Amino acid sequence: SSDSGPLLSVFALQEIMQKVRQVQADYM
Amino acid sequence: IKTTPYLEGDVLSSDSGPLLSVFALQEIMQKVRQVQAD
Amino acid sequence: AMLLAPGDVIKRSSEELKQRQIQINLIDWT
Amino acid sequence: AMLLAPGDVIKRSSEELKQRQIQINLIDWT
Amino acid sequence: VVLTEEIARAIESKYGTKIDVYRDEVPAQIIEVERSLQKELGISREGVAEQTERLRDLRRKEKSGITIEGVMSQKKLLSMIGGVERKMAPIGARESAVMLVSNSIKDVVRATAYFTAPTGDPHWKEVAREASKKKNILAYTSTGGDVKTEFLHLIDHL
Amino acid sequence: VVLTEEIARAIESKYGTKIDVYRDEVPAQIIEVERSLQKELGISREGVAEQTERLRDLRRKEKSGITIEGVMSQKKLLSMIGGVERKMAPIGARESAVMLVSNSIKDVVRATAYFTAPTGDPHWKEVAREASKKKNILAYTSTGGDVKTEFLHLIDHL
Amino acid sequence: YIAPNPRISSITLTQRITTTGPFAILTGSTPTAQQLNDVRKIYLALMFPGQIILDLKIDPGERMDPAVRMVAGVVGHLLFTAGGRFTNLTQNMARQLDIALNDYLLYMYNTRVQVNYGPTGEPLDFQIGRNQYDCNVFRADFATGTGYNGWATIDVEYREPAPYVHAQRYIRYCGIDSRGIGMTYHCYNEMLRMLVAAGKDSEAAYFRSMLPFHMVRFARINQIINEDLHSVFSLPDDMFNA
Amino acid sequence: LLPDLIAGAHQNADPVVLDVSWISLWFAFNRSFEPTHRNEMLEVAPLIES
Amino acid sequence: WATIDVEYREPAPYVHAQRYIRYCGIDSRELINPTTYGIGMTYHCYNEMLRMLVAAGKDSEAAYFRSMLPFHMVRFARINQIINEDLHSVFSLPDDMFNALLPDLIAGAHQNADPVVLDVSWISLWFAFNRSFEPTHRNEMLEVAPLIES
Amino acid sequence: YIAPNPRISSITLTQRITTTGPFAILTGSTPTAQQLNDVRKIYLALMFPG
Repeated sequence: SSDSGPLLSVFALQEIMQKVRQVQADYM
Repeated sequence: IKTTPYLEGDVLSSDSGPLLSVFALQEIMQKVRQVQAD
Repeated sequence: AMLLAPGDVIKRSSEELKQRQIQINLIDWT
Repeated sequence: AMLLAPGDVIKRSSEELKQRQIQINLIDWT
Repeated sequence: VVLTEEIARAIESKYGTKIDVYRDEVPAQIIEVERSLQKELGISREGVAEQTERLRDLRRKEKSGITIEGVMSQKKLLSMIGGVERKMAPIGARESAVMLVSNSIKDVVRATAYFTAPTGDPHWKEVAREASKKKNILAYTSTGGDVKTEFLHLIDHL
Repeated sequence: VVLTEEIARAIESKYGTKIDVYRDEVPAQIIEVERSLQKELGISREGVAEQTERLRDLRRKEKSGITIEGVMSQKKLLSMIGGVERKMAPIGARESAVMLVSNSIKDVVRATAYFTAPTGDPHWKEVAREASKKKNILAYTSTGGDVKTEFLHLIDHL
Repeated sequence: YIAPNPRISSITLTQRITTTGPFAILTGSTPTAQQLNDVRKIYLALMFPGQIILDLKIDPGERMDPAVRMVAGVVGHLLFTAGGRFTNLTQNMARQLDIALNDYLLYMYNTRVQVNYGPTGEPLDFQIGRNQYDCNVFRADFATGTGYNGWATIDVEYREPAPYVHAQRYIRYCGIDSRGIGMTYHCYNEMLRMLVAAGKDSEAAYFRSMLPFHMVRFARINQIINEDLHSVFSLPDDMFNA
Repeated sequence: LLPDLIAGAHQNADPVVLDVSWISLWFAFNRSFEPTHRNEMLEVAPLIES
Repeated sequence: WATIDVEYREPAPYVHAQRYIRYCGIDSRELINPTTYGIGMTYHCYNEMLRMLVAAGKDSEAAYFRSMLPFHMVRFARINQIINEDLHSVFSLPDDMFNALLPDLIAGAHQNADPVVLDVSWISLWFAFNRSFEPTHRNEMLEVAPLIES
Repeated sequence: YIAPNPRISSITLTQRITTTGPFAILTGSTPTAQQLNDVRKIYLALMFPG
């Protein structure tokens, strides 16, 4: 399909925060 | 909060045992008894 | 770039358009 | 190194141990 | 058809002749290649074994009671196929530099060029005026006669 | 079975196909090798000679009154054998770093590790206790389920 | 006493023992009362740096796989602190840990790499890796403490006049303060440098993942000394320095 | 960045890793991006960062 | 063949035996594990042996030897380890006599303490290569010896 | 004294068809006490080469 800057920024930030939450799964 | 399990002979257990202060007293007293023990 | 063309010639040449894989938006005027 | 394992699981897996050519000392409790 | 894909790909390399391979469908006609044309094309020594074993399998099939005949020369094979290719045929990234051609009224803001011809559209006057109002636009016109060939030429060339 | 150990060792070195050698047992199927596959496998001239004397002895046998067929291609030979090897396979010094596993009580002085699981042994409680009395011992436990797979995996890894 | 990840001991053993090696063999073991008592002994030694020193329980009746001593030598370098202004180990124990790490760095069972030894037979007197990187630093020296958590990192400082006029010092482990996510320190970074030079990427990733547990545990211990233990019976500052 | 990665111990702001699947690589080759038109906010950005 | 087996590393504790021994080029310091070592490397003399045999066209013995190699390597690896570690003692023969052993034999007339010879049979050599020693645990009287010789 | 893995031992079963090989003389016998003493003192010489 198509893509754009704002939506893609929200996208990539969402997966970065997902990975960071996986990091803090060890953070009790 | 409970401590992580540690095996007791053949069966797992999770008891905290005696208090750390009491353990330190007994360890120091036994050590100095060994020092004097001759 | 994009282009605007009349609906009748689009309807007549739509086979060439799909053979060349171009995108089209059309409004049939009944 | 040496290992101590219960007699029942030694009896159940004695074919693998003899296939691997390991030494076993066992007491059967009848 | 020919007895192997190896020969078909080899003659694809030599000229580009797309020739099918027999897969036990019908009592059809089969071509085969002997030592002369094998030495001509330079097939590896492995494929001669495959072709000869297929030939002796057909021999066994015949003895169990389908047509097979062989080609001897390159000129005979050229007459046999009946076609000579045009060598290279490069393919570009896309068919045309124009990606989209439409008619909708909401796309006049984003459109960049327009061709005009006498048409029976209720909104052709409106879309033509709106496209002409722009400060820098690419307008083309018809001059009668055949419009389809002109538009096809323009859409290939633009 | 194949006519000679020379062909057997050649095909063993090329793939590792363990095909047996004819020793006059039964009226079975016999596989032989002709010029193309001889040139492929690169046998010395002595083995090809030997195969020839063997074939002519079989022709003499069938005139004096067992089925013999020859394979033409490597693809046909592979399909005829029905097996391809995986290479690799090195043999080590010993199977596991643990030489011995036991259950007696006399060897607790020399033992170094012990795995525990619910078992019906009259002396398991005892031996587990006197094994755990050590200051540095390697103890493992079961977590239910299939304990046999756990024990075998552990004894492979140790 | 809590594991870094709770309940991981009760999952199946085949999951936990992933592969082969000394660390893989060691993982999957479970402790008993003797090791629990020794662990709380270690923690008490950590809680009292200026009064408690440690040494090994060596007996002629020992017999076990060398991997346990090997891992102990590997991990005591990060766990204990030496040099700087206070020490927690004897010279003999530091020497034994150093020779154990020498044994580990020379232990090679997956891949064979080049080795360049030094003039003497001292432990760690060699150069390793595709790039020549010196491992002789981790040899124990109480003048600065290169091989332990006193290596080029501050550990004691002063903030405000204390209510007790002989205990002005603040004792901070790994240079961090309670008043931290993802922060590292010099000794740990150089240990990871050593391990990536040795090419032991399994335990490189293992320690890289295990960092936060170490950091939070040492922060908790730091808090325990700097808050709860402030009393009249604390050692005077001059005697602690001397 | 690269010498830090080959040294194996980062001192400053580290790069970021992400997860992809096997068929994603073939899909990445067989698809291609193509810019339609420039960003709406492209021209005015210097005022924002200033 | 084409290797060195004598090295003078450091001032060893027993000054009368400051020498180091390595068979087949295997270093003693690199401790190994029998399950993973001995595969993938070969030494010099064995390399000429195998190349000579495969040139001669013998193949059963070649396969047998190239398969049996890890047993040989683990045996002489442990042999190097035990000859360098355990047998170091004050009663070890000194470096001077060790240097002089070979010239004495090539001279044919002994003047000091001569070596000792033993007789063995043919099948014993094959059994020697088919078997290997493996140290279980160290000697009981190992660590206390310096008091005895003192 | 440890014995090697018996995966190599199939060579003596191959020797049935390949009877011409003098290798291993189709060994299936347990050695005697004097042979064990011989190999023991061979390995003693290996322990003490000089």
